[PDB]
Amino acid sequence: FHPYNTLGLATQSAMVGLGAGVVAAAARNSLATGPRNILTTFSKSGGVVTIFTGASIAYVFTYCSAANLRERKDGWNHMWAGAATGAVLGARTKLVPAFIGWTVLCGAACGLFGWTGARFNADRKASLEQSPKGFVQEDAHQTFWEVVHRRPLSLTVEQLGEGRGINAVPIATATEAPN
Amino acid sequence: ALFTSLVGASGLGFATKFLSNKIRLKPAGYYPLGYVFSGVAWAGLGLVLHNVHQHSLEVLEKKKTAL
Amino acid sequence: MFIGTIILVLSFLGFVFNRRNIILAFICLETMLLGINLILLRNSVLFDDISGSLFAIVIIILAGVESAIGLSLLVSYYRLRGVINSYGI
Amino acid sequence: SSSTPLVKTSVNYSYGDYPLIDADPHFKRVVGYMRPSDYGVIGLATAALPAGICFAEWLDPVKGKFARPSVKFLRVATMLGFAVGFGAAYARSSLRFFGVTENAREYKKDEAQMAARKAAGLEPYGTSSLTPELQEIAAKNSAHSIAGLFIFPWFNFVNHPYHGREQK
Amino acid sequence: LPLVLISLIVLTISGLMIYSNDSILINKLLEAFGNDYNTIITQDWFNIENTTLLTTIGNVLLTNNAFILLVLAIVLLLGIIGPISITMKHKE
Amino acid sequence: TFFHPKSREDILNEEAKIVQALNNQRELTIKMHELKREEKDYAHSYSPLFSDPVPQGGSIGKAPGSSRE
Amino acid sequence: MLILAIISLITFVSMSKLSDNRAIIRLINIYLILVLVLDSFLYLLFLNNQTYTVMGELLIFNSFTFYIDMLIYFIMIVISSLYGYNLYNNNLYKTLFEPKKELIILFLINILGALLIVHSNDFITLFVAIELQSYSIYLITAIYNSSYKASKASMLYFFMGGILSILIAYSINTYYSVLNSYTLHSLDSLIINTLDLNLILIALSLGLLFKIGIAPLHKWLISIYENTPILITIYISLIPKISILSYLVLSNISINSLVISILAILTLLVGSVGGLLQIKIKRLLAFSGLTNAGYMMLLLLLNNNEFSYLYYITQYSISHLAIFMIIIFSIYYINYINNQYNPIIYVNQLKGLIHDNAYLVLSMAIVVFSFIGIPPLLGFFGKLNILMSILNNGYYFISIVLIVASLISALYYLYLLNVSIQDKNNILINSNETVSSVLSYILSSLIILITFGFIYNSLIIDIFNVYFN
Ligand SMILES: CCCCCCCCCCCCCCCCCC(=O)OC[C@H](COP(=O)(O)OCCN)OC(=O)CCCCCCCCCCCCCCCCC
Ligand SMILES: CCCCCCCCCCCCCCCCCC(=O)OC[C@H](COP(=O)(O)OCCN)OC(=O)CCCCCCCCCCCCCCCCC
Ligand SMILES: CCCCCCCCCCCC(=O)OC[C@H](COP(=O)(O)OCC[N+](C)(C)C)OC(=O)CCCCCCCCCCC
Ligand SMILES: CCCCCCCCCCCCO[C@H]1O[C@H](CO)[C@@H](O[C@H]2O[C@@H](CO)[C@H](O)[C@H](O)[C@@H]2O)[C@H](O)[C@H]1O
Ligand SMILES: CCCCCCCCCCCCO[C@H]1O[C@H](CO)[C@@H](O[C@H]2O[C@@H](CO)[C@H](O)[C@H](O)[C@@H]2O)[C@H](O)[C@H]1O
Repeated sequence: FHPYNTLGLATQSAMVGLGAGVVAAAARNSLATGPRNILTTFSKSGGVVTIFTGASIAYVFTYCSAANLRERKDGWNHMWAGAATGAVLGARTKLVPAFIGWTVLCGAACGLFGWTGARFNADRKASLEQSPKGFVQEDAHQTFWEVVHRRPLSLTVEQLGEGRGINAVPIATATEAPN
Repeated sequence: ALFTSLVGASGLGFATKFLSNKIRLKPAGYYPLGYVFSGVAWAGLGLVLHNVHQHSLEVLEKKKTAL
Repeated sequence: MFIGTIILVLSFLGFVFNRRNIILAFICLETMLLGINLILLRNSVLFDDISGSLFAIVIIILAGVESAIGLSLLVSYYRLRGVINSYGI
Repeated sequence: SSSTPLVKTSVNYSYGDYPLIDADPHFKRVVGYMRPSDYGVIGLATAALPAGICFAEWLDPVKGKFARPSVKFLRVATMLGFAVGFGAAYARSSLRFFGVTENAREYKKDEAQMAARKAAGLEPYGTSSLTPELQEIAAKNSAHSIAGLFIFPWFNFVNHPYHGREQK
Repeated sequence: LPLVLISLIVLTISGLMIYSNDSILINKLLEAFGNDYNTIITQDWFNIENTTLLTTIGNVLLTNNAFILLVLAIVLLLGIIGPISITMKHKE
Repeated sequence: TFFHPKSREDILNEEAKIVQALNNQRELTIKMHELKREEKDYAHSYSPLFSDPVPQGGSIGKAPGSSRE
Repeated sequence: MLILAIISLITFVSMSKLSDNRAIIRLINIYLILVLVLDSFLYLLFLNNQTYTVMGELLIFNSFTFYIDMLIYFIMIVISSLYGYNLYNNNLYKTLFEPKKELIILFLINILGALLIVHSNDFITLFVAIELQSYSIYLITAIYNSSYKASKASMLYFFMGGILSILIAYSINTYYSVLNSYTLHSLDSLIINTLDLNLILIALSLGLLFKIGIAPLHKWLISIYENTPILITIYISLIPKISILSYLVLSNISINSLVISILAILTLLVGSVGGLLQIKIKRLLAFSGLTNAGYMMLLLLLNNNEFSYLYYITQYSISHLAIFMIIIFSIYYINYINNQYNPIIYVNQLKGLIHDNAYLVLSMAIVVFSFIGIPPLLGFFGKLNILMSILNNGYYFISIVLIVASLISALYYLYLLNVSIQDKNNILINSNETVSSVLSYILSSLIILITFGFIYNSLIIDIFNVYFN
């Protein structure tokens, strides 16, 4: 893998969240009911700026940190980032069990989002349609979407491990009397 | 088979007539000629689908023959 | 390109941030169509192409019919209510 | 006046399993090559629509009691039914021209008609009042227009040479 | 004013960026403002007729695009039939 | 003596015919998925009669020197 | 046939009284039936997916569009039957459901615009047809001008559709500015990967999609569907959706868009959650249509989506018509007429319908469990084919969102059934008035289709494999 620059990405994160919070505050000011002016965009906004900035900083910082600590790029980093973002969103409600639930559940949700590829889109060169499918032809290495009538036994033993029934030689041939 | 398809489509037509009579809060034998009319209508639809399907299969077989 | 984008954007903002009238909404729609037609005709001239002018004259016709229908709908609303107020469409 | 094409066309294209006659047949040909089955379809629709509204009045009547619909509605019904039937007949004959349905009779008739036209030194598919460019535009407007019979009617009246056949 | 200004900037800049095919985003605005160099108008002698813009509009609208004219006819029919349905009250 | 079950051979043969029909439907589904999403002709996809994609434009001031291959 | 119908009905309605409009609707309903019977053999033109370009290159005709047109004729037949045949021959039902003089003409013109949208190959035709649809459907929302709510909805719908049409025109003219063309056939592999073109194309897609309620722009159309008459809602909630989504499915415009994915997820979540606290029937059904529109948005990202879209739109049309017809039939047993225009508004007015009409509740149950996607019904096979396509094309998070939305929507779908199978005091014991024969048969036929159409899935696939592949 290639390391992430935490502080730079998180500074970009904070500026983006700040701009988004300003836009949401302006939208709230214009959509609202009561008497309002150019003063109220930050007085009467329900912590929108702090929501956006905190979520952005927390998510990007935690993601890049976990990617640099774990030394990997996978969906567990999105699980941690969701845990942190949920902790921020749940510290607003000044209650412990709601904070814990927010953390755990948005961690699980963003971790699912990362497990599935960290994308609302598709890869479109890893999809089943664009990838080699069906039965594999002549002793070739079975790819992900390919099908096989009969698999290699060394592969089974490595993927699964010896023990609990699964052995490098069948039992009957391995116990056959040398006659 | 054709006869099976026509019988089943006529059964669907009888079901429509029955459910119509019941939505109307009438007895199930209110006007028994409607069963005959529904039968022949739905059987005509089924015959149409049967013929379309048969022509489709004939096309995909003519392709093999010409291949 | 510039005049049309400017008229379009300002008409859209004067439609969105209108707390005054319904007539301003009608006007902003018509001026939006105007801006599109002007961009369209400038490109028609630069490419030396007729499809743009055809689309433009079609927009003229369609916008006329739009105005007629919209101001019939307003008249029905006024048939029932008798006053078209600052708010409530 | 020259009756020679400006753009290239397909030669003997296959719209179905049967051979091609004309890819954009004239109204005259589509009506003259009709079969008695087509006229039967016309009469069938012409009779079915008014009978249809009387059947509807029998099933669920407008007022409480059954009353045969006015002759007003029966007249308009007959007219609309004849129109629907002419549409279906024109479509059947045009699909026979395209090679989508069985067209052996129409094939031999077209062969004989074109041979007689060549014998009389006449242009195949006729001579037009329009320039070649307008013949092209007309063909491109009318070609395969029967596919949109559900929406709009459009028919060939222009005598263009862009029927999808060999040059002679 | 905040949303008005934000939307003014965003919408104008996007409307000027949308017309160019360049990949980098900032350059897409910079090409829109690249109105510096004049167009040369040379003269040809191939157009023999007196065809103007209205003549060509008619030609294409009545030959190449006859369908949209005969659909605009139904649009104008709506323009007549709708307002009567909405404004008039039919007695019986 | 009341037990009159279908023999093993006929059972195996009937099951084999069923599996052969199922594999035939499989191969048909694969063939149809492959015949779709396969590039078709301009005549089959757009225009069977006017099969020339090349545009011939206006005609009122046609300049010699405007066509190009 | 439609233009013949329009030009005939304009004259025949001008020269006829208001006492004749119901019979006029009956006549044109039989006309559409005869057309769909006699002229439907044209499917043979599209054998092996032969495609035709008509009116220069302004229209496109293939199996997809022929099917959508047959479907729109079927829908118009049902909607015209609801106006041409009285449910009950009482003074109440001659006060609630009366056709206005121009309504049938506007319906046929809107159908014309719908079909010229799906058949469009050039953007000038698309724009003319979009406007012919939208003007006519403004006037359809407004024709019941004695309703305050309907006039208000007319004007809101005018302005919002106008703005979204401005967006469509901007997209079209920008496409022209870039490529000097109005035709999407002008695009290929090379032009897509050589020009960055996604802003224009997604602007077009969203201008078309927000006209059918795609979030976050759903509240206005849901208010319009609430505030309109029931027999107008049944039309204006279905036919525009079919038209625009069919155009966007035939035109492969958003094959792997991130914005469309995001907005489709948002449509699913909103259409599932927002319908949970709705106490009114039409808003509930509007949010149902919203989430189904999301399911159909998902297959704008596929490039091979004909079977799934056609199955789902057909089954959704049948279910939509059936549920609105059941709500129309339930008015005889509700104990409180709310309006002259929306006689039934709230779901709790359906309380105890099983004790007055049990088989109507059987129909409701079938339709509700098809909406939920319960096998062996038709919505299950719809959802299955959609899932098949989106998982074959690599949308794995959207699939889980789809399952969660399918589950959350079941609650407000089951609200109806639950209150319908509850007990009620003051049940019905006798009634000498009988509901119509024709409308009863139509509803029963739709229910039987939902219930027993899975028998023919093999045959439908075998026909599709010849006419669409
Ligand atoms: C200024 C400097 C700029 C610097 C450059 C960088 C800036 C980045 C800016 C990013 C965009 C920020 C936009 C913020 C959203 C708009 C503001 C908003 O409030 O949206 C909601 C809006 C009003 O809501 P409100 O009136 O406040 O009342 C709420 C009570 N429920 O009401 C609305 O309906 C409008 C909704 C708009 C939504 C847009 C589409 C969002 C897509 C949703 C994503 C969902 C995907 C997640 C899927 C997970 C599935 C489990
Ligand atoms: C209709 C009412 C009348 C008013 C009209 C107003 C003018 C119209 C403006 C344009 C048209 C509206 C477009 C609607 C928004 C949705 C556009 C869209 O979704 O297209 C995005 C598309 C990429 O998305 P996609 O194709 O789905 O994903 C694959 C990615 N490779 O394509 C793209 O990649 C987009 C390219 C990115 C650049 C966007 C430009 C924004 C620049 C703003 C900078 C402002 C400066 C900083 C902040 C200032 C605030 C103080
Ligand atoms: C067509 C009127 C639609 C109105 C609604 C009624 C549904 C009719 C379904 C027939 C479709 C067909 O048979 O066709 C199959 C089509 C393409 O075939 P096609 O080109 O259209 O040829 C058909 C030629 N016809 C018109 C002469 C018949 O494939 C599809 O994806 C259809 C998906 C629809 C699934 C819904 C199944 C409903 C159960 C049917 C119980 C009888
Ligand atoms: C509400 C209950 C939720 C519980 C249900 C959980 C089901 C979620 C689906 C889990 C399976 C997803 O499958 C996952 O597998 C492979 C690894 O095997 C991931 O692995 C792939 O990730 C993507 C993202 O970098 C790249 O293509 C990468 O090269 C790798 O191939 C995929 O990103 C994902 O598709
Ligand atoms: C709840 C159960 C249902 C969940 C819904 C989703 C079901 C589908 C599961 C997701 C499939 C993910 O599959 C995706 O990742 C695998 C790796 O694991 C990749 O498979 C590829 O991995 C690469 C390594 O990166 C290797 O070279 C391997 O030989 C293969 O080519 C493919 O890019 C793709 O097939």
